[PDB]
Amino acid sequence: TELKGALIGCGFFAVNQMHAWKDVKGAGIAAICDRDPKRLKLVGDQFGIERRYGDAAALFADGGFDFVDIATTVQSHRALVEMAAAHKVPAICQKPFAKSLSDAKAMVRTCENADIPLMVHENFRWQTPIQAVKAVLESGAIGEPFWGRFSFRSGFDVFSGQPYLAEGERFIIEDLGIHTLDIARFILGDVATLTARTKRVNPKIKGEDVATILLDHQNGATSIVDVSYATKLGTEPFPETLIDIDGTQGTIRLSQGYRLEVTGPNGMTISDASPQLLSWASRPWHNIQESVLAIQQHWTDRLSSGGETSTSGADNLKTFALVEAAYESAANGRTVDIGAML
Amino acid sequence: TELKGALIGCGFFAVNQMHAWKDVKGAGIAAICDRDPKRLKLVGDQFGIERRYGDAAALFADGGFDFVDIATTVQSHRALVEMAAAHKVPAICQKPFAKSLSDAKAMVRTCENADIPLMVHENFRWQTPIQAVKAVLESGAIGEPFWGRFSFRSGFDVFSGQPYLAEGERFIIEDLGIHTLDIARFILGDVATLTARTKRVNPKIKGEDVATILLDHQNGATSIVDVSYATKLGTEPFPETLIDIDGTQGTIRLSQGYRLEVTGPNGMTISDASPQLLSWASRPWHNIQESVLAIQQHWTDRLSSGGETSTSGADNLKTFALVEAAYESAANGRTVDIGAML
Ligand SMILES: NC(=O)c1ccc[n+]([C@@H]2O[C@H](COP(=O)([O-])OP(=O)(O)OC[C@H]3O[C@@H](n4cnc5c(N)ncnc54)[C@H](O)[C@@H]3O)[C@@H](O)[C@H]2O)c1
Ligand SMILES: NC(=O)c1ccc[n+]([C@@H]2O[C@H](COP(=O)([O-])OP(=O)(O)OC[C@H]3O[C@@H](n4cnc5c(N)ncnc54)[C@H](O)[C@@H]3O)[C@@H](O)[C@H]2O)c1
Ligand SMILES: [Mg+2]
Ligand SMILES: [Mg+2]
Repeated sequence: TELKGALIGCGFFAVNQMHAWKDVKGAGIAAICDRDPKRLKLVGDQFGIERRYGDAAALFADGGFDFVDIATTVQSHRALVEMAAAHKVPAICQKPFAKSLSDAKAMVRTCENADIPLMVHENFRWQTPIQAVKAVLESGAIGEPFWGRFSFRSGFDVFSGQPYLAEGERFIIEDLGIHTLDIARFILGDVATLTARTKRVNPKIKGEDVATILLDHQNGATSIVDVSYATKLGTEPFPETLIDIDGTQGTIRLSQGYRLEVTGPNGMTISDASPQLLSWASRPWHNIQESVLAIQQHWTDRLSSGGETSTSGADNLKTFALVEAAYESAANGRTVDIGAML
Repeated sequence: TELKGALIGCGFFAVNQMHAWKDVKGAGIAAICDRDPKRLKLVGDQFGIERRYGDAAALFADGGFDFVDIATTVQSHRALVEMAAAHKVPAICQKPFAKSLSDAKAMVRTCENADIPLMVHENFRWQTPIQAVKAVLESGAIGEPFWGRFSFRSGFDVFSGQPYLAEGERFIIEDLGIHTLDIARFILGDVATLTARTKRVNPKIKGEDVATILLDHQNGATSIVDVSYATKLGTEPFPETLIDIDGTQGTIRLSQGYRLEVTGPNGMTISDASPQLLSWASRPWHNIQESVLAIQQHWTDRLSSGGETSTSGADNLKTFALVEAAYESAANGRTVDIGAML
């Protein structure tokens, strides 16, 4: 009784998704699809997949899978989610959700009308350390949260591993900040208003590589989301998100090296919140790679129980709005209203 | 020959100024003034000052001093500076400079018109660790700065040492934020626009005790100034201002315990930017206390040479505007133009 999945987009990151599908219990991959025959062969051979397609339409016409995992680039997300809805196939879609908030909304409305589950593969909130911060905060250990910082500052050459990122007129917020904004929603709740600034430092890219964002949360909390790929430190933190939360009765400080510090009324604890290094994982991306298992296992459990997933399409609109709002704000110079976009 | 100072306002912080005046070379205190005779007697007896005045008008009528050190609370600042200008006595004025930017400008104008120096006693930038950040950045070690964070988050009970701070409609930006803003100007230069948010967490004060401020610096740098007196940490950092600066070729990290990490094209340097401990100083105020001597020696040196001071009245208008702009931004939710205010 394993769920049979089809994966569409056998790119670099899909390799991680395929390994994790292997580990996931109650689901496995019965078919793959990619436009590039060399990627289709590499992944099909690596993972022992007999069913191989050069195009998604043909895959969907043949059928015989219970869900679809869409790990293509953003251009094809809307069409592939629409094809899944039309064939009543529950769907997972990689980030970014779509090219616009407008496209993402329509994709959500189509999967609601087809009565199928739609999950965005937004895995940063599923990292072990981020989950731990969530659990501490939910316990009431530090009372009500009023302030936060969510920070990802790196000097890591990500432009080798994928050199199209150096090409877009937009870069760090769409590629990385999207995750940091999602973490900030996950911890501190939905955002009412957003103000952002962006800067290009690296002479060799088109897009912005520094973004500083100020979030007014609906629950009254204020937070800072700062991201950078132009930050040159003496020990490289890639790809760790560092988090500070202040509450009425204490603080949470998740610092470099997965160190989790919690001060409350009953003193102060320090714990290790680092990931399990999986058999197929690789330092220092083992953080991100564990989260792939966590989120796919979450999808699979929720597909059996019939519950809404945590980064459902509907939920992810509220993250996606913050990406579009930040680009709008940085160009305008203006604070953007989030509720008026949704 | 030693310059003779008169100090006006023999309150809790003036005690530090009087110790420091002793240690200053080329200057000493020859008269004191306080409206409260208990304080006049306590400070007069502690420092062996024979000339003692119940009111500043009579002090200025007798004369016999080359400069005046105004350590009163804000209400009386403008009058006392005006009295100093009319009597052609060079003046030091405590922060906050005045009640409004408007009063502050009039104070600058009267001192200019009377051809007397006027310095705001703004001592945080004269702290050894802050000076060391400045020196590192000016040496070129990390390239052009593009981003900064200036942070003072504490749970220290400042309300005991001075109970009026609990009373006012405003608190943390006027009292402390003013310093953090000055440091941000000192390191990253003058500010073009400002956006600010405030909150009251502590249920036993009337004023705001949390503020988060986003600065667009004239030179294109972005910074966060974030201050809190409702942050409960495992180690109390009071009263350290923690600083992060990202540049095009490196980074500066001034972290708790006065540790200074600098990374550049060569590698990483770690230094100890701890303050000295003067003979009369007490932990944990010793850093602030050292900076009192530094700024008062700076005054004395500049008065003797003919030069202008670093935190002059003219200069401090650009710090003070940020305070006033922050309260305005926080009320309207609007970004505020600093250039327009000056
Ligand atoms: N933390 C994360 O979850 C994470 C990490 C990296 C990348 N991503 C995201 O995952 C997605 C894929 O990233 P990647 O780095 O693997 O890109 P990639 O270019 O390596 O992979 C995309 C693959 O999809 C194929 N493809 C494109 N359009 C297609 C279509 N219409 N039908 C079938 N196949 C198609 C391409 O041939 C390619 O092999 C992107 O949206 C990216 O933003 C997410
Ligand atoms: N880091 C710093 O530089 C620092 C630290 C603490 C306080 N301060 C500033 O120093 C100032 C004083 O703070 P404080 O805590 O010492 O206040 P305080 O209330 O302890 O002292 C003020 C004194 O001035 C007297 N006074 C008031 N008006 C007067 C007048 N017209 N003439 C003569 N005396 C008068 C009062 O009787 C009192 O003794 C404030 O403006 C505060 O912002 C600066
Ligand atoms: Mg499996
Ligand atoms: Mg002396």
